[PDB]
Amino acid sequence: EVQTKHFTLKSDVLFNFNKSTLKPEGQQALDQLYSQLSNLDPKDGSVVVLGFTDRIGSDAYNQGLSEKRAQSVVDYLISKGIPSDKISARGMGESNPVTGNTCDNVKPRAALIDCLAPDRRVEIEVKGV
Repeated sequence: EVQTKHFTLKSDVLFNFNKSTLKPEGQQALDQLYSQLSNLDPKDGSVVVLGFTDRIGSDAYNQGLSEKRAQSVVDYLISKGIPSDKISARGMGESNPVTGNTCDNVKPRAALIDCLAPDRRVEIEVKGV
């Protein structure tokens, strides 16, 4: 609109394996960004929280975790003062990976997790501000 902003957070800092409760350090990271994350036109400002994992979803073994995580972030952000009707969560899963083809030839489980780190992420889009 007048200004759209973008934020990216590491899932490995925000969440324990297979879980969607925000870790302390992840709470902190959301605090550190809430100032700028919440300056939106109270009329037509909007916030979208997008959960991602990597192409083997190493992040989790149960399903729905990327939606859950996105919603956990939403919930926290609402408990900081973003109104509900202004913010929504989406679970993108393996979609739109950042790493591209970079890790296709990485076979060992550990190294492949290291390599796919960039894909294990929560993105936040802010329209308005």
